[PDB]
Amino acid sequence: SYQPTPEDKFTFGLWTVGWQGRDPFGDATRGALDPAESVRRLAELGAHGVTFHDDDLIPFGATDSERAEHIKRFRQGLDETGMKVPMATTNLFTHPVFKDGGFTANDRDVRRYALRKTIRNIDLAVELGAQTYVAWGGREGAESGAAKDVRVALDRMKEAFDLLGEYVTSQGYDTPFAIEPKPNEPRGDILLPTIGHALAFIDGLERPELYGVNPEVGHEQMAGLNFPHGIAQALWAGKLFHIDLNGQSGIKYDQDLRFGPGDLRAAFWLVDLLESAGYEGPRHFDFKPPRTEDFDGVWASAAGCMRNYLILKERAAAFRADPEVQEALRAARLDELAQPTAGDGLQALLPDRSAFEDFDPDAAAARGMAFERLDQLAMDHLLGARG
Amino acid sequence: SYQPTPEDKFTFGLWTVGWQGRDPFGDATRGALDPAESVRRLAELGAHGVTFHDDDLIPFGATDSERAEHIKRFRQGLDETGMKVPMATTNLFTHPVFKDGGFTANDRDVRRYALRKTIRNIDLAVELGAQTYVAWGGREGAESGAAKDVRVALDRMKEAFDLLGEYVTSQGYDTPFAIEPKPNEPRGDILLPTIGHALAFIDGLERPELYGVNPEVGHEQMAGLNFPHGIAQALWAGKLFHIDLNGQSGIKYDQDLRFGPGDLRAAFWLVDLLESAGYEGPRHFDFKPPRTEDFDGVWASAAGCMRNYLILKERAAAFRADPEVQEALRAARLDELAQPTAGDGLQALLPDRSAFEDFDPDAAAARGMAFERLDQLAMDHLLGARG
Amino acid sequence: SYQPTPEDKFTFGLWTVGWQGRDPFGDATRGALDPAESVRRLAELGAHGVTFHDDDLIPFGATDSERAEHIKRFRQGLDETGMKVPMATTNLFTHPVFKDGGFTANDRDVRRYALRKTIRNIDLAVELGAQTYVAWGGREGAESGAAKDVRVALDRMKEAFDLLGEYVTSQGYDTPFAIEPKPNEPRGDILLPTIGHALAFIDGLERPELYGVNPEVGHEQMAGLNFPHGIAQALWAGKLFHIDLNGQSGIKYDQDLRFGPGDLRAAFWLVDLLESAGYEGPRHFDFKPPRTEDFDGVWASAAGCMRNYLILKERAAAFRADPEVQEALRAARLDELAQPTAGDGLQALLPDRSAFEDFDPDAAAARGMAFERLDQLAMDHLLGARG
Amino acid sequence: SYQPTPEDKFTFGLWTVGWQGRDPFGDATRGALDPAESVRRLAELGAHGVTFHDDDLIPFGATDSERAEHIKRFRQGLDETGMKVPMATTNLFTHPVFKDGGFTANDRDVRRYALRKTIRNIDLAVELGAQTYVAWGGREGAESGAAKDVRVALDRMKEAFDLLGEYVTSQGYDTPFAIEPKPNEPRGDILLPTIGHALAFIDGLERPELYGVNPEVGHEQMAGLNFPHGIAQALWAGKLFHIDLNGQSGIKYDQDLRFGPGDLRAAFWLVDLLESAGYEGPRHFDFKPPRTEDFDGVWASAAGCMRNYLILKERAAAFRADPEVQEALRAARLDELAQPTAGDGLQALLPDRSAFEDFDPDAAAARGMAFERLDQLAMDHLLGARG
Ligand SMILES: [Co+2]
Ligand SMILES: [Co+2]
Ligand SMILES: [Co+2]
Ligand SMILES: [Co+2]
Ligand SMILES: [Co+2]
Ligand SMILES: [Co+2]
Ligand SMILES: [Co+2]
Ligand SMILES: [Co+2]
Repeated sequence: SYQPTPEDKFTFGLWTVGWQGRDPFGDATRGALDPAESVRRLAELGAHGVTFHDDDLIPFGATDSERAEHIKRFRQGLDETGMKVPMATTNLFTHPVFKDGGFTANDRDVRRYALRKTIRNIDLAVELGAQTYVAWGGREGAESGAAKDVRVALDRMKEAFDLLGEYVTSQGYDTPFAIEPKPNEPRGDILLPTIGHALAFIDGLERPELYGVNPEVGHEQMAGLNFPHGIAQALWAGKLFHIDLNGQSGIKYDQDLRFGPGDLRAAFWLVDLLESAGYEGPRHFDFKPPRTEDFDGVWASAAGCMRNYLILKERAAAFRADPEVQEALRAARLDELAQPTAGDGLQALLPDRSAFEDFDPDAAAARGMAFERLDQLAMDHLLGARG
Repeated sequence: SYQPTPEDKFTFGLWTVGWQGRDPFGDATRGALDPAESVRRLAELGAHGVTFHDDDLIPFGATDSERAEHIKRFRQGLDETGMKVPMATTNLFTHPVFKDGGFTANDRDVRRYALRKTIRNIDLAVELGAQTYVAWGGREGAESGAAKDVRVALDRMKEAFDLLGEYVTSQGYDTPFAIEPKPNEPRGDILLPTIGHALAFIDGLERPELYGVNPEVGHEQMAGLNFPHGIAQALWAGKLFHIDLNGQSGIKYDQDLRFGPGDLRAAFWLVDLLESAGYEGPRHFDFKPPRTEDFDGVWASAAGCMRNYLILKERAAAFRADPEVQEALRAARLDELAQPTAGDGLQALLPDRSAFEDFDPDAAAARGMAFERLDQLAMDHLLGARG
Repeated sequence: SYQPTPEDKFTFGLWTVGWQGRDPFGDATRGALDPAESVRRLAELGAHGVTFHDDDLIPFGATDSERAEHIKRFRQGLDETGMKVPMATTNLFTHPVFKDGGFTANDRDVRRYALRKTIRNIDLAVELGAQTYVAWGGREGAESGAAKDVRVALDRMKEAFDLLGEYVTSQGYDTPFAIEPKPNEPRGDILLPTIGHALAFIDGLERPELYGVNPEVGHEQMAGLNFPHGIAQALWAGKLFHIDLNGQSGIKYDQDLRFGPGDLRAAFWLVDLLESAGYEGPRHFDFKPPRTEDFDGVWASAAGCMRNYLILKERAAAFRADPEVQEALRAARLDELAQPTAGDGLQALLPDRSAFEDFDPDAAAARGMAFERLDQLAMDHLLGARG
Repeated sequence: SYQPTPEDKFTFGLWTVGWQGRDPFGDATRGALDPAESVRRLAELGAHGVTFHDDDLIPFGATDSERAEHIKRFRQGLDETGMKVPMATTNLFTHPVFKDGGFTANDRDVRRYALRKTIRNIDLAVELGAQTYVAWGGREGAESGAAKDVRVALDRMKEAFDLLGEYVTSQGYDTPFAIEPKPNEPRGDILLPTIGHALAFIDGLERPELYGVNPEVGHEQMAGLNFPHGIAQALWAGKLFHIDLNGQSGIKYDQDLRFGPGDLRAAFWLVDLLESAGYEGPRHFDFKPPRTEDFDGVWASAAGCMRNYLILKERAAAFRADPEVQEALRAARLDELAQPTAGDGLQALLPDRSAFEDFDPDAAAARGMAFERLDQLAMDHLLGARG
C-alpha cells in the first residue's frame, strides 16, 4: 500500500484542515480546530510538518499575554510530535483594513501597518524553524481600472519586498521569500497573477536571490494555464522555493480540492516532473475539505492528498523505468531535443548548407512525431493497465 | 471627426487585411491581395506603415530570382507612398516542417533550419528599416505531457535567442527583438504563454537589453488576464517594445477582432495607459477582417481599428483632464499610492508606534475607498455622457 | 440628463445594497442595513421596488412574534414610500443544513424542510404583492462525481417544483416561478447551469406554463456564453419572466458588479434587445457594491446601475432610429432573415431548380455580408461619436 | 487485455482519421485518405462502423456520374467488411457560401440551398442504413451583435428542422435527428450553444419526438460545463440519441483529442453513466489525430480511443460492484436521494410538524455527507490501486 511517513515531506497549513466551511454564500459547517489538536492528528497521519498564517495561530488583536499563551500551546504539540514548521506566512487579507490590499493599499498608513504585521511574524517563523516565508497578495489588485495605477502599485510592491529583504539580511536570518501568484479572487484582478509575472517581478528586486515562487496548482489553472509547464519554467530559473498542491476543476472560483482531484493527468505530469527534477522542498497541501464534510471527512480528505501523491509517484516512476517508454521517447526524439542546436557555433551554422540551402523541408516534414503512442503508454501507466 | 494620419503611428501587418478567411472548418472566402496593393490602400487610409512575415512577402520556396522580384515590387510601393516598415517577423508555423515547433522542435535539423530562415529575414527587415523583429512561437509547445520536456525546450529556446542576439551584434544592426506571448492555439499549450512568462525568460538571456515583449490584446485575454495590468508591468520593466492591438470576446479561440471590439472597457483602459505612459512605438493592428466580409468590408474593418483608437484616445484624455475626476482620484487616495511607504527607512518604520502599536485598524478600515464613484465618472466619460 | 423614476421599473434586492462585504477570504466591511432604511433610500434614488429572500427580512429561527415585528416595520416603509415588491425568493443556501442543497439534498428530511420554508415565504410574497417567485438552487449540485446521481436529483427537482405548482394552484395565487441558472459557485457544478438547461427542464414539469427563467447577466458569462443571445432564446420561448442585471469581467468567481460594468458591449446589446422586444417586467439589479466601499459608495453604485441602463437605452434607441443604420441593416440582409425560407412549401422547394440544380454557390459566396460597417455604426452610437 | 470488437459499438467519422491536419495557422501535414481504405483499416482495428458528412464521401460539386462512382467504391468496402453506417451528417460549414450559416444565413437563397443539400444526403444516409442524422450548425451564429437577430434566426432554425421533419415523415423514413451543440468556433458565438439550449429548442419543434441531441465531450467543456451532468439531463429527458467522444483540455479552441485525454476523471464519470444508464447507441469518436502525427500515429490514436473507453468501462464496473463502495454510497445517502420527498402528498407535507415546526436544522446540519471518502474510493478504482 501507500502509507505516508515524515520522510515524504507532506505538510499542511493550519487553515486547511482547520477551514470551518464559511463560503461567500453560507455559514460555517464545522467548529473550530485547536492548532495543537491539528498538529497531533496530522502527525498521526504521517505528515512531516505544518504551516500557518499569523492569524491562524494568534487571534487578531490578542494581547502580548494571550499571544504568548497561544504560541506556548502550539510549541508544546510540535515538541511532543516532532512535527516541523517549514513555512509560515502573514494574513494580509481577512481584516477589513486590508480591503484594498496590504503592501499596495492606496492608504499609506495601512501599507506601513502591513509591513509591521509581516515583520512581527517573520520573527516568530524563524524562531519556529521556518525556512521559507510565503507572501500571497490576495488583496493586491482591483475591480476597476482607475482605482489602482499598476505601475505605481508595482513600485510600492517592490518597496515592501525590498524592505523585507533588508530586514532579513540585517537580522542575519536564514529564511527566503516565496511569492504565491493568483489571477483573481478576492480582487477582480490580482497583481502578479501567474508564475511568470511573479518571476519577472523578482528580477527587479534589490536582492533577487532571496525570492522565489510558491505556485499553487489551482491558481495557475484559474487562468487556464499548464501547471507542469509553469513549474518547469520556475525550476529552469531555479526559483521553485516551495509549492502548494491541490486540485481545481477548471476556470472558476478557487476550489482548493484535495490533491489528485481536479485535473488528474496534470497531477500525474506534475508529480513526474517534481520527482524527476529532484525537488527537495515540502509537498505542501493548500486545500480545503469541502463544507459538506464533518471532521471524519476532514481527515479522510487530508489522508487522500498524500495517498494520491504516493500512487501518482509510483506510476510516474514505473512510466519512466519502462523500456517500452524509453523506446517511445527515442522514437519521438526527446533525445535530440537535449542536443544543442548549434554546438558548432553561429559562424559554422551560417556556412552550413545542410541547414538551409540544401535542406529538404518536405522530407523532414514527412517524419511523424510519434507523440500519440507515447501519450497512450503514459495513460496505460497512469491507469495501471501496465506498470 | 477622427481622421488618422501617419503621425498617429497606426501600422498593419500584410497578413491582417490580406487574410483570405481560411479557418479550421472552412475555405478561403476572399482572393489574395498583392502586397503592393495593400500598401497603397493602407496609405490612403492614413496608416503609418506595414509589417510582414517573410512568407507573406516572398512565397515559401521561391528562387533567389523570384524573391528579388517580389521584394522589388514591394519596395516600389513603399517608396511611392512613403510608408514605413517598423517591424518584421518570421513565419515559423505554417509549413508542415514546423509541426512540432521551430526553435524547440524535437528534431535538431528543423531547429537549425528555423534559425537560418529567421536570420535571412532579419537581413531583409533591417534593409527595409525595421526597428523591431517579432518572434511569435506559435508552434513551440505540446498537446501531451511527455512529448516535450519543458526545461530542455527552454534551454533550446534560450540557445536560439542567444544565437540571434550574437548575430545582430556581430552585424552591428540596430534592431531589437520582441517576444509575442500566446497561451494556446495552435498547440495545446504554448511555451512563454503570457507577458509575465516572456518577461521572466528574457532576464535569463545573455544580452537581456536586446529583448522585450510584443503583447497582443486578444492573447492575454485568452488566459482571462487583465491586458492593461500586464501592459503596466511590461512598461514598469521597460520592455514594451511593440504592441498588437485587436479585440477578443473572452476565453475561446483567438478571434483577432478589430480593435475596439471585444472588451471595450479594457480598450479604454489600455489607451488611457499607453497615452499617459507616453508609449512612442507603433500602434500595430494584428486583427483579421471576419470571413463574412468582402474587400469593402476588409477596408472598413481596418479603418474601424484606427477610428476606435482615436475616439478612445479622446475620451481617455477628457477623463484625465476633468477636475471632477482629479477630485475623485484624490478621494480614492491615488495620490497617497505614489508616496513611498517608508521614505523614512526601515529603522524608523520599526520604531514607529503609529505604524503598529498605536495603529487603529478599525478606524482605518472604516474609510471608504470611493472607487465606485470614480469608476462611474470613467464610464460617463467613455460613453460621452460627459466629456 | 438620465434621472430614474418608478416608471423605469428599476428594482433592487435587499441583499444587494445590504451586502456587508464578507467574502470567502475576508470579514464584513460594512455594518448591517435595516430593511426599512434601504426601502426609503432606494425610493429617494428613484427605484420602483424591492425584492427579498425570506432570511433578509426575518432572521433565521426568529419566533412568530419577532417575525411579525420584522414584517410590520418593512410594510410600514413600503406603505410610506409607495415602493412595490414585484419578486421574492427563498434563501436555501446560507444555513449549514443546506450544505448539500435544499430540493435535491441527499437527506430526505432536509428536502422536506426546504419545501416548507419555501411555501411559508410564498404566502408572504403573495401578501406583499409579488408576481414572480424566484428560485436559485445555489446548493443543488456537487464537487465530486458519485456524491450526486444527477438523473435522480432531477427527479427530486421536478418533484419539488411540481409540489410548488400544486400549492400555488390550490391556493389560487396569481404568482409565477422563475428559475435562476448559475453554472458553479458555491457548488463545484450546479444543476441547471444555464438558461438553456433551465428552459429544457421546465418543459418536463406538470404545469410548464407556471415557470420561466430569471437569468442573470454575470451567471451566463461565467460559462463564457453570450447573454443577449440567451435572453433572445428565452424571449423566443416566451419564458423571460424576470431578469437580473449586473456586470461580470469574464470567467471567474461571481463578481456581481454594478450593471454597465464588466462586458459593456453586451450590456448595450442586452438593453437593445429588452427595449426592442418590449420586455415589460422589472429591471432588477442583483449586484454587490464592492467591499472597498462605505455607505456613500453603496448608494453611488446603486445609482450607477440605473444611470447606465438609461444611457444605454438612449444609445440603443438612437442606433435603431438612425437612417444610416437602417440602410446598413438592409445591406447585411437582416430583412431577408425575416422572410420564411420556404413559404412556398416542401414540395415546391424540392421542385425548385434554382434552390439546388441551377444554384451557383460561388456567385452567392461572393456577396459580402457587410457586418463590419454595421458593427462600427453600433460602436459609434454606443460611444456617442454619432447620435 | 482490452481488445475492441464490433459488439462494443465503436464508430468513427471519415473526417476523424482522415483529417489532413490543416489548422488556422498551418498547412496539411498528411495526405488524403481514401474513404474505402479508412473503412478497411477501421474494421481491422475492431470498429463497428463509420459515419460521414456528404462532402467527405463525395467531392463538393461532383457530377451525378462522379458521385455514383464515389458511392460505389464506399459501398464496396462496407460490403466486404460488414461495417455499418449508423449516422451521417451534412457539411454546411466548409464552402464559402455558408460563411454566415446554412439554415440561418441572412440570404434566403443560401438557406434554401442548405435545405436541399441536406435532403439529398438524408436519402443517401437512409439507403446506407443510418438511424441518426446529425446536424452541427457550426456556421449558425455571429461575431457582432446586429449581424444576427437571434429571435428571428431561431424562427428560421425551427422552420428548417420542421421542414426536415416533414420530409422524413412524408418519405416514411425511420431516421431521427440529433442536434450537436457547440458554444463557439468557427463563429464568435454559435446558436444553441449547449446541450440545454438544444434540448429546450427541440420542445418547440412541430414533432419533438423526432429530434434529440448528439453532445460532444469537448464542446460542453468549451463552456466549462460538466459533461456527465449534461449527459444525465439529456438521458433524463430521453434525448440522448447519439454521442461524440473525445478529449478537451479546458476552455480554449476545440481540440478534439482522442477519448481519455483531456479531463480524465470526467471521461470515467461519463463511462460510468453511459454504462449504468444502459445507453445502447454508438460510441462515436469525433476526434482528430494531432497534426504532429503520420499515418501510424493516426491509427495508434484511433486505437487509443477504444482502449481508453474499455479500461474506463472496467474500472467503473469494478467501482460500482465493490461492497465497500456500496457501503460508502449508503453513508452518503445516495439511497435516500431516490426516495420521493413527499410521497405522502402536499397536504400531508403541510401538516407535518417534523418537516418544519419541530425540525432541528442544527442537528441535521451536523451530519457529515461523507463525500470525500466516497470520492477517494472512486479515485482508487480509477487508478487501479484497488479493483
Ligand atoms: Co487556493
Ligand atoms: Co496556496
Ligand atoms: Co491573435
Ligand atoms: Co499578434
Ligand atoms: Co451573481
Ligand atoms: Co441573480
Ligand atoms: Co469538436
Ligand atoms: Co462532434
